[PDB]
Amino acid sequence: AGGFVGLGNVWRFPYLCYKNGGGAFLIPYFIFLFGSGLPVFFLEIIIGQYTSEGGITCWEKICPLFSGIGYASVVIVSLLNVYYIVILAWATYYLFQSFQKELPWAHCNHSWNTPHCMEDTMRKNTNFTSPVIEFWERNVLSLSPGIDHPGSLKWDLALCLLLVWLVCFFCIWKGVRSTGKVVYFTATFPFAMLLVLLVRGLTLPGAGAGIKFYLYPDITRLEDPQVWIDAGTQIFFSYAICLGAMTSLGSYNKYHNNVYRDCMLLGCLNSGTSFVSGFAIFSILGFMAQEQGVDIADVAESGPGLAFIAYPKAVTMMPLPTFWSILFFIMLLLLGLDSQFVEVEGQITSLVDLYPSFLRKGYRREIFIAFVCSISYLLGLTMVTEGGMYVFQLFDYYAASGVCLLWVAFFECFVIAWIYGGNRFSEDIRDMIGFPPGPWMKYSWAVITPVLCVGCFIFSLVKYVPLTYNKTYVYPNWAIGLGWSLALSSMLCVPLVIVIRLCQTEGPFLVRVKYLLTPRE
Amino acid sequence: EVQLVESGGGLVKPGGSLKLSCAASGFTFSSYAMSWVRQSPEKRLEWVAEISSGGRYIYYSDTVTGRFTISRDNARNILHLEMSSLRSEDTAMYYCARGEVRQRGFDYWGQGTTLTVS
Amino acid sequence: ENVLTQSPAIMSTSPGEKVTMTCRASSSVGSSYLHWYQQKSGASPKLWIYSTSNLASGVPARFSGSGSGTSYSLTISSVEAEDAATYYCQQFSGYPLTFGSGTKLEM
Ligand SMILES: N=C(N)NCC(=O)O
Ligand SMILES: [Cl-]
Repeated sequence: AGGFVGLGNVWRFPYLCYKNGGGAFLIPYFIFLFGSGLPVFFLEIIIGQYTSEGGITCWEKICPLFSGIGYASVVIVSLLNVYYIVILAWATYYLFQSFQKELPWAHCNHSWNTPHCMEDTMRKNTNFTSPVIEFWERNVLSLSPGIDHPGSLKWDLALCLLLVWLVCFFCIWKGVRSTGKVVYFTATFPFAMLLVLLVRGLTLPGAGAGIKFYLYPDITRLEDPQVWIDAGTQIFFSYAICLGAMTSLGSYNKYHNNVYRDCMLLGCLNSGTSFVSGFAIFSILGFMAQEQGVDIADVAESGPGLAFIAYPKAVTMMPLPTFWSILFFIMLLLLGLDSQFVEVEGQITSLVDLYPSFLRKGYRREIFIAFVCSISYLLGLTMVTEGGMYVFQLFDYYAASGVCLLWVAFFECFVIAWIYGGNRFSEDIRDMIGFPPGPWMKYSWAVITPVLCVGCFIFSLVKYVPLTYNKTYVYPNWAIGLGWSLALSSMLCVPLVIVIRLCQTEGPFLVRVKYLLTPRE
Repeated sequence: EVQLVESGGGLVKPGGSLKLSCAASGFTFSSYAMSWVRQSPEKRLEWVAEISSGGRYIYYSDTVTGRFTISRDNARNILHLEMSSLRSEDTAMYYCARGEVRQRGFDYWGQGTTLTVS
Repeated sequence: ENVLTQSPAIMSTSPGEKVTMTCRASSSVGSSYLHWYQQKSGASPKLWIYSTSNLASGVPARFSGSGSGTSYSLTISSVEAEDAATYYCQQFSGYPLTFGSGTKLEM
């Protein structure tokens, strides 16, 4: 299935790895991968099949009290769909800029370029700046000095967001998806371009340095909480778990297949292509270090812009750079567009199933899809302004990643493992797929996953360190509060639902608890 | 898993009722699904019913869907099969088998008890 | 019910000679959901082959299994004196479980 490769792999993993110093990210990344990553991904898919309904309705058949998990999930996809599409706007802008005789980021001789620029080759023939980096910052981004200075709304980027959103609306409205012969090209094209990029990176005259930085752990980094949540939550983000889409995916259709084998096959492959595409990014960074005569830790931005700094450099050192630059962004667009369709479609399905009486009562569903895209487009405008990067960084860290995913993951395992009961869950899976989860799955939900999620959460709070764009910009206090509001918007679902249903139920307290703990309500 | 032993077999008449039992030992009876298999005097094997590990899912053969009731006692580690409308064709030897994993089949079989409805 | 039919009900065999019995299903059966059981005269059946290719704990490597979809069979490299027994094919894909007619090796 195409949704198990995406911008989480080719854009999110390399930047987080680079931000956390590289090889020290891989220790907590693998620990969560098997400890919680795969076991939770199997858990969600079973829930969807077991009920054969949306991510919100299923919990009614498992533990009515904790139905808020479904609400917590649907809000997460709503926030994710707002800022994830912004990456397609940057790719769209790059693609149009690629339709030129010479790529603008190859050299710095234009009006938007600083007087401090020095070409990489001549930089080692001061506080010089590479043309590639400042093209991203000044031309594509026009970075503001801080989040407190929104600046002007970039009209060019606003049109790019409109173009991608329009494509999403028509595709969703008309149900356009890869089902025919085009599936071979759509699925194969990401891996074909990534192999060429990977080969280009390794063959660079300084690839070796980058791959050592990528793989050798600085174990003194593991004494900081940041790398544990960043690594652990990246597993949840990249698997699209805790979003409720996987529950909807299972309910859509599943039969005559071993779900256990499929989930491990999908989950190992999704993680493999992140690790594999890590070499490509770091290999390029290694070469940029020696060419620029600076540390590998400082060559590029320690943020979402890494993918828009490294890969554009790689395409510049290939025969006919324009040809490969075009192919890259029509692979960053198609790989990200298919993902956007799945989560926009899932969000629409999740929302209509709550109020089918009015929205799903007729043709209003078409109007609802336009409304969802419209409001999302307006929300995305905040991240298109000159200071939009700080908003985008804030959204990525908090809106649909970080503690919020841990919050959802902990309750999902806890409810099934202890409240619903592990034995009953294993009993269900026996009926569905014929064999029990086994000790690895049973203990992971019961012990490993709750402990890891809880441990990271406490370890963060005890050793709290505030978010910072790149590695030098400190967010203001109000900005941090806004970020926590986005994360709390999903976490607060579970407690809010619990109290609402405890109040909306008749009888003494204990009767209400017993009634809402028993499934099938 | 070492021992599975059936008991309770005997002679009855048409339209009668009987309760078959199968004690289990050597393994955690609660965590393994149990099934009943029937072997007619012609040596033909016929499936009767199966009960999940926890007893929440119970299934019956078409011939005994509305006549036989399957139950288990996890605390006592004993498997029970109840017949209420035994017919003339119900005479056979009954075996209790462990069927936890569908992809692996019945790992172990009991000694079995003969039932006749003469 | 997913009726399972075994063609060679009776197979007279001499020691050393290889034999093979074919089990046919009236409906689609998964590869992992078909198993073979051996039953010796006056004894309860014992699992022999599962997943259509995997040998049980006690069955020697002498036996092997093959098949998929709607036709399944197992073969014996060299029938020994201890191989004289009745073999039944069973399907687990559908829940109204059905056992094959059974093929009895009389020698
Ligand atoms: N949209 C998601 N939640 N995941 C896609 C990815 O793997 O980046
Ligand atoms: Cl990943």
